[PDB]
Amino acid sequence: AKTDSFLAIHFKQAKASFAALWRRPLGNILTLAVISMALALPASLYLLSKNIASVAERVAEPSQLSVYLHIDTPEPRIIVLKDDLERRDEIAKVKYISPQQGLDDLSQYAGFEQAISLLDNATLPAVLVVTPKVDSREQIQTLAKALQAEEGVTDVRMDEDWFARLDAIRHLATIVVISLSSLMLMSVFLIVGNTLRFNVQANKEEIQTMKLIGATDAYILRPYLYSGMWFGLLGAVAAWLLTALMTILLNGAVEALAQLYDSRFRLIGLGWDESLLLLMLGVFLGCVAAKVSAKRHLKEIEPV
Amino acid sequence: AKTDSFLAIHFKQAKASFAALWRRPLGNILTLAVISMALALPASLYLLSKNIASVAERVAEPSQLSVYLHIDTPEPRIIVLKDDLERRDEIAKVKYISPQQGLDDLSQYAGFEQAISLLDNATLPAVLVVTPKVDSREQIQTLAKALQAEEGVTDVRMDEDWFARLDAIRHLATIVVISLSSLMLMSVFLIVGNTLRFNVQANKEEIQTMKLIGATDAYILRPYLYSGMWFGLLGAVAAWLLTALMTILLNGAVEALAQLYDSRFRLIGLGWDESLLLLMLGVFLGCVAAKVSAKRHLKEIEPV
Amino acid sequence: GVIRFQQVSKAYRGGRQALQKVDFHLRRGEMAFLGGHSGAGKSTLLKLICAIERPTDGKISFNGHDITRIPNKDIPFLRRNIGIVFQDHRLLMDRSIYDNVALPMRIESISENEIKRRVSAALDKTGLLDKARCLPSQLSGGEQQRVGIARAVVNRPTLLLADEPTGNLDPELSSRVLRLFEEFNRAGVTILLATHDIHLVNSRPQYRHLELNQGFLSEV
Amino acid sequence: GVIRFQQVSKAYRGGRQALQKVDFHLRRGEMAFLGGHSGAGKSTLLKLICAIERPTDGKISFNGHDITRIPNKDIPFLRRNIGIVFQDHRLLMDRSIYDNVALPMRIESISENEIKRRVSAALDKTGLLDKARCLPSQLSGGEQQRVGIARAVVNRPTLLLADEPTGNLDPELSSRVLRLFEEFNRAGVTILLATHDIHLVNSRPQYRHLELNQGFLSEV
Amino acid sequence: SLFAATQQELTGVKSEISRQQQSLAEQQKSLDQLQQALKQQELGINSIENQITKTKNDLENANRNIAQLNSNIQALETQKQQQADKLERLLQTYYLTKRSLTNGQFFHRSADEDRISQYYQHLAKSRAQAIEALEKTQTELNSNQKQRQTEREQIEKLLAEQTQQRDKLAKTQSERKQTVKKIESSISGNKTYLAELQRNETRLKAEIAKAAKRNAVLMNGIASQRGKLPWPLKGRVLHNFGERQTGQIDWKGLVIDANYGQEVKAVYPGTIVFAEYLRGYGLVVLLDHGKGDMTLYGFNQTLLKKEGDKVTTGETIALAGDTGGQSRPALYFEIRRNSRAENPSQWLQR
Ligand SMILES: Nc1ncnc2c1ncn2[C@@H]1O[C@H](COP(=O)(O)OP(=O)(O)O)[C@@H](O)[C@H]1O
Ligand SMILES: Nc1ncnc2c1ncn2[C@@H]1O[C@H](COP(=O)(O)OP(=O)(O)O)[C@@H](O)[C@H]1O
Ligand SMILES: [Mg+2]
Ligand SMILES: [Mg+2]
Repeated sequence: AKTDSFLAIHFKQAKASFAALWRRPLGNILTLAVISMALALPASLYLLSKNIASVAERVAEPSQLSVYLHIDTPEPRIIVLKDDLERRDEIAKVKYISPQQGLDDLSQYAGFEQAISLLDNATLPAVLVVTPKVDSREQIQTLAKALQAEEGVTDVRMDEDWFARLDAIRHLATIVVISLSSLMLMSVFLIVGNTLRFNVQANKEEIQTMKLIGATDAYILRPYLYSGMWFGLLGAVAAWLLTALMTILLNGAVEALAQLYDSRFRLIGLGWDESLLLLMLGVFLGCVAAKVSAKRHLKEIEPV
Repeated sequence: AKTDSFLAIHFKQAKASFAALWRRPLGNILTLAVISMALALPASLYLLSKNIASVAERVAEPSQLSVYLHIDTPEPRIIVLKDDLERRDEIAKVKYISPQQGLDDLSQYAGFEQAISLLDNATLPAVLVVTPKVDSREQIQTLAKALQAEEGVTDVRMDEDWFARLDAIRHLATIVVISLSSLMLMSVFLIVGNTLRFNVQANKEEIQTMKLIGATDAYILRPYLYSGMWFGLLGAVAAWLLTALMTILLNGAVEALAQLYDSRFRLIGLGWDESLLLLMLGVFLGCVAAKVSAKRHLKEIEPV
Repeated sequence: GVIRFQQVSKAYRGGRQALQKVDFHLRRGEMAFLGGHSGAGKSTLLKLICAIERPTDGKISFNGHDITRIPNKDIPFLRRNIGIVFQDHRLLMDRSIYDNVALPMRIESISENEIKRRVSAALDKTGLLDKARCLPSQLSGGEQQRVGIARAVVNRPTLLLADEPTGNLDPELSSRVLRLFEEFNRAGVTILLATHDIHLVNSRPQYRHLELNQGFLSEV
Repeated sequence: GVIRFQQVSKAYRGGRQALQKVDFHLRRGEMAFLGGHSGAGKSTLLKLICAIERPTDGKISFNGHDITRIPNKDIPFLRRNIGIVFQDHRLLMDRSIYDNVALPMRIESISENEIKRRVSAALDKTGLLDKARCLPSQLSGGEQQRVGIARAVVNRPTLLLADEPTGNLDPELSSRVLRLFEEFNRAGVTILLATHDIHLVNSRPQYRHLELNQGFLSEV
Repeated sequence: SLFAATQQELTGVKSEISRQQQSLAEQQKSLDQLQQALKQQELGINSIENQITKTKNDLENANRNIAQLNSNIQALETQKQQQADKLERLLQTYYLTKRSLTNGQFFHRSADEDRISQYYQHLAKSRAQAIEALEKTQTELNSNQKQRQTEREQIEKLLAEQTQQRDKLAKTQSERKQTVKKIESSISGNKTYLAELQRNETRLKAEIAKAAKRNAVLMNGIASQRGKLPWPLKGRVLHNFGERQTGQIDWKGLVIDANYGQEVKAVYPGTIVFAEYLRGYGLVVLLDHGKGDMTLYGFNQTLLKKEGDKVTTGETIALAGDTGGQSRPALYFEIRRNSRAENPSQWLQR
């Protein structure tokens, strides 16, 4: 008895399943649109996050280390400490700010044209800054901290991501990312399941007859697997198109803002490597959801 | 042959529809969670948009210039100086803040109630606000220098007047909010319809039996309308709770940020009016989606 | 009369004609057998009478009111007057027997107490009062058919239509089901039974017999 | 033999027992009628034989291979050997007749040309070759039943099971269907027909008759 | 009848003698009651005087605490003014450099945001520390002032107590003078006074004998210090040893005029053997110098030393007074050797 090869049956099933979507255009189009939008949401969020991160990195990437001396230290000892720091290695470049200079800086920051009065000369402690002579950030930071501790410096505020801190980036950003990822997974993993359950229900009699005759379970299941795979792939493509359209929409608004600031900037779309990952994620979610939901719903359908 | 009251049948149908959700826990729970998340996200986006708009409106002041008189300056001298400044050209208007009015403004902030009481006689300098007639920065600087040299002041403070940057940021936020809100509303509207279609397909036999008997169309349609309404209500309530739980965290993060400086800031949450509108929108969307989907799928079912 | 036809004929889309110039009249209280062959128009006639499918040539009168072009919004009111029994004894396996028999009443939104009393009366009349709280799966075939008849007749229909109600039962239960239909007719409910079993119709010649042959009704 | 039972009995969850100590043996080529009453175990027997429901007491042997505890993964291979005919003539209305009759072959993933030739042969044997490209809706009841028989027998089954195949046909077509089954038996296909019609079985006494009564099989 | 007159006359004389004895007994009983009343009055005056001195000492102690509290309050006021000025200027600086976010006062262009934030945080921390210290010092000052006011109120109570004691002492002194006057008027009879003097002198010997047999002082005695003993008190001698005090009773010691409250200094070191109130001598302090040599100091208003206490030469043992019914303050000095009274003039330095 002649039997088709392993690949021929799979290719026929794929083509037939793709052709089957046109039997119910509206039902299979609304689900595709929903999947596309649900997958495009996180894509656009990631795009904006990447753009802002690139802007932040681009603005400036120098390295400077600041050390705050204790208020208790008197003025004459400041010169001695400056000389000692200069003598030691890795301290080639040093700048010192007098308390009067700090007061002037503070007055300028608040918008006063001239240094504010009635603050006295003891408003702020003296501050010194040391440039990083050694490229080793960790070793340089450790050495600076040890030196400051030896000299009795109250605080050692080495340059770092103060804005990121442990409040916004540590918690809020992670929570938002987790929430968006969960929404993406549930929305895609849900609507795909319901559509395939509905399709299986619409073919109750055919499945009953097929099981009665003696068809194997895998033969029953495969068409829905391929339908889900097609759903995922088409949804991923639609999501990519939607993100591209959104970037086109925001190009002008971002250009207006970037022009005003010094840094001239332009929106950048998803990289060509990212598109492959997007398609892989779409097809993976489609296949997994289809397999799980179709098998679970197909368990409870007896031949008679 | 007695018929129940018009309201009684509707109430019974609503109760039955609410009880129906327990038939299939997983699907109903997942769709409800997705609806809640998709209704919560636009709420948070709108909240951020409203906060940015409020800040932009506050910053709308035309770069008003503040002048501080000496603490010991006599009150008649302050009045004479204010009159002279008003008489002087290039000054649009003059506002005088009394020392006790400034004391009240300062006491508005937290942590200052105790100190003011402890001090025998708190004496803030008389703060006077002068609005330049010309918004030009050069004119502002010249007027500030002239006021400092007027020989009747101790300090002068000037504003930032960064209106354009905040306007651009507001425009960008508006575009992003509109786009994402539209996508989420479409997604939630379409997700409901699919679940209603699947539910209608589930009980095909009962619908066929009822239509074979002289059942009316409205009787068959009502339960699905009420199921959609319950979906909308529960989703909207969950979305409001999520929005509150998100605004608390956002307020905490912003307070932590502003704590770096000595000042503090608080977020303006969605008002009592917003919650009612959110519930109304959720109910309307759910009911309309359920009605359209269920009716369209119901037209295509024959008793035999 | 309870129903009358005036040269009614039906032609399917394919081009095959189930009915061609069929004319018969039913007076209230009468019973008929509507015999036919494997083809003929028995099922098509039963579908036409209850307005599931519209005619093409003639006109149909139920109680002097034309049913030829009844608007689709009035079909439920018409169907409320007609009870239908099918060979398949369509039953909702999920629900209980008391629920299946009570569906026609609940469709009209009747009070619970009246529904209970009426359903109890009907089930007692058909002899299934004892098993009113059981599922249809447990019942045997004859019990299922009797439950179907009770569900059909609960709502005091003026005309009762049976579409080969005895298809899936041996003659022993055929006699019982036919006797039950006879009792319902004695109660005053018009009936139009439909069957291709010549033996059953020949058993009882009291009721007028209409033979349907290739879409033509001899009425003899 | 083609099938053998050893004190097999089935008890439903409700507590009602369809079968109790039923024992019969079939030799290849034979035909049986399996008469029974409205209750009895005809349908339960036909369900048991094709492994749709498992037994409780005894053992079942198909060709010397125990089917009592066949793993669920081997059921399709067993069902491929058995053809089943039902009173409802289960047919897929959407597809064409050539597609309905070709489903058993396509399930095995057979080449298109062999499928075409075999389906044409089967349809010619049942006399429906002309309408191989039409939909089942257009066909009459007898034609639909013959299409069902062809679909059942296309795959050269060793044992053919019929579950009241003549439920929805008048005796005139009953004779034709029974003659078709007789021809298939002459071809060498074992058959176990099931019917409650005493007249039909009494018509042809050549084939051994097994009477099933309240779950007991007299075999006389 | 002639012989019976003598017996009858004796009965009449005996009746008169018995009546005189009964009158003398009643007079003696009245004198004893007057003596008992005077002893209570004299003891009460000494007790009242001691209480007045104690109260005065307490008042003096309070005064110094009052000065310390006043100095602490002045220091606290100076610190409060300094800290109030500091807090005022710091609060004014904050009012100048508010930097409120909602008004677009954040993120000044082209500035070291981290460093300016550190400046602001340090300023806020300094403000918090300043207000905490101000509250602490103000609370301490308020608590001290409340305690200081209570101390003044307590002083008021002490003053009230001292005033009441002074009035009682004045009343007691007047009563003692009246009691002394009554005794003197009733002692107008020469016979009665002489008998009372003998009993008091006899009482002194018994007390001296008992004290001598109790504490056997191991001192070397005052024999080697004849003619060099310092005068116990500075005053004019009123009665010399051997002078006729009343009738046939001659003074056994030296009576030296002394001012009220005058300090009495021990002539030589010794151990106190009798520091109780004796009838007819007031407060009497007996000092034993060993070898049977003892010195007695009577009429003291108050006794500072107690029985068994050691006393050094020149140490104040008691305060001169008018105890013992004396009409004027004086100190009775008597020197006894081997239970025999010796003339003090021969022992005291010239
Ligand atoms: N949906 C249809 N389309 C075309 N022809 C049909 C349809 N239904 C039935 N027919 C044909 O119309 C005729 C009516 O047959 P019918 O009265 O239903 O037989 P029965 O009473 O045994 O059920 C038959 O020849 C049947 O094949
Ligand atoms: N799913 C079931 N659960 C419990 N009892 C059943 C079930 N199906 C059938 N029965 C009972 O088991 C017995 C078997 O009857 P059956 O052989 O199916 O009659 P028939 O051959 O006419 O179809 C009957 O009494 C029937 O009521
Ligand atoms: Mg029919
Ligand atoms: Mg059966």
